[PDB]
Amino acid sequence: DWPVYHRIDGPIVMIGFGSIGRGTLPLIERHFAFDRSKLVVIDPSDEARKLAEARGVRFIQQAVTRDNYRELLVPLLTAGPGQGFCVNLSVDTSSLDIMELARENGALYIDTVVEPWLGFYFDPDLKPEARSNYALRETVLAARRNKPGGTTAVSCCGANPGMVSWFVKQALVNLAADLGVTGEEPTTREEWARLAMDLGVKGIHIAERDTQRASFPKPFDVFVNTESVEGFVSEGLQPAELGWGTFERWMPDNARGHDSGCGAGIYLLQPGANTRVRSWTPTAMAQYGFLVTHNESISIADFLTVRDAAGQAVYRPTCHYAYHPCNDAVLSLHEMFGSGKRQSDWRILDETEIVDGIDELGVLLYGHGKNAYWYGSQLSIEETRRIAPDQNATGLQVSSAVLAGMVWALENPNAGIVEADDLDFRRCLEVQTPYLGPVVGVYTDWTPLAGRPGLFPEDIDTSDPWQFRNVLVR
Amino acid sequence: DWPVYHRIDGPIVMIGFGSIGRGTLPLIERHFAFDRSKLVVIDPSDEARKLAEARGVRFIQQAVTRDNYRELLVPLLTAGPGQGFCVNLSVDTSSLDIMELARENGALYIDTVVEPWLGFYFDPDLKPEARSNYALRETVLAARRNKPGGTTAVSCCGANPGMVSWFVKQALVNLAADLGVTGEEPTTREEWARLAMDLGVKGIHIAERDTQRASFPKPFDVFVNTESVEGFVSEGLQPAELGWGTFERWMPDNARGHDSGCGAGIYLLQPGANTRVRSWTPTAMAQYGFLVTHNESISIADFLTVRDAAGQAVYRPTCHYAYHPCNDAVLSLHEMFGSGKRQSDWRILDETEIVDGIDELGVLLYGHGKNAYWYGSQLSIEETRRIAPDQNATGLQVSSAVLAGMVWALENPNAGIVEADDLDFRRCLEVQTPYLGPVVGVYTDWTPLAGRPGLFPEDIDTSDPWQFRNVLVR
Ligand SMILES: NC(=O)c1ccc[n+]([C@@H]2O[C@H](COP(=O)([O-])OP(=O)(O)OC[C@H]3O[C@@H](n4cnc5c(N)ncnc54)[C@H](O)[C@@H]3O)[C@@H](O)[C@H]2O)c1
Ligand SMILES: NC(=O)c1ccc[n+]([C@@H]2O[C@H](COP(=O)([O-])OP(=O)(O)OC[C@H]3O[C@@H](n4cnc5c(N)ncnc54)[C@H](O)[C@@H]3O)[C@@H](O)[C@H]2O)c1
Repeated sequence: DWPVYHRIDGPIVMIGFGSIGRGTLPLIERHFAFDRSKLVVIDPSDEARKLAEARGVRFIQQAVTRDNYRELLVPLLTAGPGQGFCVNLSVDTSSLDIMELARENGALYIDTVVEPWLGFYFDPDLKPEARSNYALRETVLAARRNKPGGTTAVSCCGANPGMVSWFVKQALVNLAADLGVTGEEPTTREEWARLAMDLGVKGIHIAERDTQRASFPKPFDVFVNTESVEGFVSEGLQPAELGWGTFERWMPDNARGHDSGCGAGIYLLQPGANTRVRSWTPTAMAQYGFLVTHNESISIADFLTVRDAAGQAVYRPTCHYAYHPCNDAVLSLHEMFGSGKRQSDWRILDETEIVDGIDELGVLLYGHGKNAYWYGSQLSIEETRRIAPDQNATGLQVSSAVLAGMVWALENPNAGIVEADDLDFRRCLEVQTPYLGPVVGVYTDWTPLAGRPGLFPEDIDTSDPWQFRNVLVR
Repeated sequence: DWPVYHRIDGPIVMIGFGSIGRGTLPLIERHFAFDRSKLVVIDPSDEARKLAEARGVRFIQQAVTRDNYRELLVPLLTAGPGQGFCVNLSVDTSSLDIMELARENGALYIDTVVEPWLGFYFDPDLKPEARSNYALRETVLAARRNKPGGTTAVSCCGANPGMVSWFVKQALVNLAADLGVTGEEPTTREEWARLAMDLGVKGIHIAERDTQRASFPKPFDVFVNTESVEGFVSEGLQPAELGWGTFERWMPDNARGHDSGCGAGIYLLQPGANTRVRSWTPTAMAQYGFLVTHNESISIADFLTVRDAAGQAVYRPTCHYAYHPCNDAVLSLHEMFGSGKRQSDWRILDETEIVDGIDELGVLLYGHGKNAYWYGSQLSIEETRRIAPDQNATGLQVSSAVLAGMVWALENPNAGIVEADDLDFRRCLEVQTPYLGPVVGVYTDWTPLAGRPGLFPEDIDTSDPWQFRNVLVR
């Protein structure tokens, strides 16, 4: 039977019941003990209501807004008897305002993204710098400094951001042994950054390849994806964004830094979902990825930053997304940007519609003695159906990572505001690994200069294959 | 009751039996009168032989090379009793050499491309400018100057290059009439160029959208297309090319002109199949197109050039391909360029495999008073199966254009070396129209500046939306 990790003796408030909420709720009932009536789901859509009613769970058909979130949520969070848990899996809501609301009411909190109130993503008056995830992330870092410690609030604990942070630590451990780097396993942020520096890790790709396919072809004028379309399109239209490593010798003309913050990121003045990079995964081998902005791009580079006594950074890795979505999403991207506007409709591929395919999601560490090393999951839809209901392979990697964040938080309920990089990676993977299918590490001799230059003059840097000048596609 | 247009009183030698050869052979048998034993096919492929054997057609399994084409084609084309016809529908053969050989022995000739001998396209010792279709077309133009007149030989008479030259003439006449400009239509090149100048036609997209899809999904590591894969990938890896209009005020930094020749073209130092442009078709609306180099991009711009007394160009339209192939081909291109290498296998979708779709292929005249006007064919696969065998919608548009060009050559056998721009377009479209499905003209108020600028800074020219500055994706 499945392990029941803890009893939750308080209200469980799930904000948003979309593709990820539908997959997470079954996992919460499976691995936690509690009275079913103590759970409550909040979502404005009629489709979510009918699903919630099919589960016999309390439902409030309401959109959480800046105007109503205090009056709406505080009664739900303080209903008792004990400590409540706010599980935020929504769009169009401010992760920071809800997070702060839960903390000051003594309720645990978890989400999978730093989401802003509706209007932010397309606000015409915001500068590209303020539209970046770097800026959104700095609002959570500022909150953590203004109110250190307290009730635990786990920020950005999905598959990516989230799971991949744990994969980076396990990958670093594996690389140390394989490169025969002597030493004791790191137990602090400073020790981890120092290990990556000592291993010669110049950068990291969040290298992903989704091969799931449906029984019907991509409909015309319909955006298709295996997870949130609204969320993917929104982040796809934000600036391309990456953690900027100290080994880089070149950035493009339309790249910009930040005047304040942790200083670990840059951004390009162009949408990320229409920005290609050269990357690599085990199933796909050499492929194009899209440089979509993610929280872990900034948080991983910042976490693995080494500073001198003066506070200046002397080592940090490059880190960014390299996303090859399912073929219907690639076509949807080609369609959307080719038209200049969102499609008239969208849909998320369901477990009942997907014929085959996997979601290969891992971290690719490069620049070290063995060139490149990819570590991550290869979960298949066949395995997904066999172990978890109401979700495809993309959704299970995410929902299982929310399960591990919830377990860690109940076991560490007074750790303050934390990101996935602050969680005990070994305990989190122990919870999640049953839902990840094969988890493997693989070396490769491939580099972004393979087969280059070709028959056209090209702006490459042959001294160092992994320079961003060689990765970025023009 | 199919019309039989002409008797062919000599040998019919068809070089190549791929997708286009298979679709063209039934049309030759259908529309021309000749003794069955006069037609012979030459193709080195084993798959081709078995097909031809099943049609009861003579087949010589041999590659036409530089070291054998004289001793092979001369006897075959001069077998008598009178004039033969060389139908060249192959890859890796020299169109020019075979064409000059046919003319030297009084045989008519037609092809759909200026193809070089094997080894030319990927030769590392060639500058990009030498690998341009502009350079190839100049060899044909020079051959015409060195031997004016003589036996007719039709260069590049397929769907595009070929049929789209006739669409431009019809579109120009339609635009005039829609403006209330009656009167005698042009009958010389000078008058045609003047008409385009007088109507304010700033440029022309060969605007195409293929919607044919297969009963199976895109297989991994396979390049899929509705026509020649080897032919498509070769031109896709050639530099991007376009006829360069006199109204253009900007070109990229990696754009180059030519020192010699007609002087109508530029090229970019990047592969066309990885270069995107903003265009439009009736069924697709606003879409991305690929800037694949094509012969008609130059010949149309050249044909519609107006010069002053000194010989300098005072008007010329911009002209280039804006190709949106089928979805599997879009995926194939993403896969080929993302990995940096041709796939291990390829296949051309057969009519038995295609489940639905059309080949929407026409010309988009822009810059005039009515903004933009699309004229062309919307042939569907369903109508294709009802009227012609052994081909899909893409192939039928090509084979029927070859049919049209053969009719014109047989009717005008002493015209010398000619391009599709030099043919009687009303007679050619009279022959081809039964195989083009809906042939319609559509006006649109769309421009490349639709919805721009976005949330990012952009280098655009708001005074003239159709400037290549705004069309080219950057
Ligand atoms: N880190 C990761 O790995 C990861 C992976 C997938 C999704 N996500 C994120 O998780 C979130 C949920 O993803 P999903 O696939 O379920 O998205 P989805 O679009 O399928 O679901 C969104 C749900 O939120 C609801 N909603 C919209 N506005 C709301 C409001 N104002 N208040 C309350 N609810 C509202 C909708 O009714 C819908 O049911 C997204 O924001 C996405 O960015 C993260
Ligand atoms: N203008 C147009 O509208 C248009 C459209 C499609 C294709 N084309 C052109 O038509 C040509 C044929 O197209 P397809 O779809 O039939 O291509 P295909 O790849 O389906 O067929 C090519 C054939 O040429 C044969 N071949 C290869 N080397 C040869 C040699 N040395 N001698 C004789 N035969 C040889 C192959 O065996 C093959 O059967 C291509 O060159 C392509 O560029 C033009």
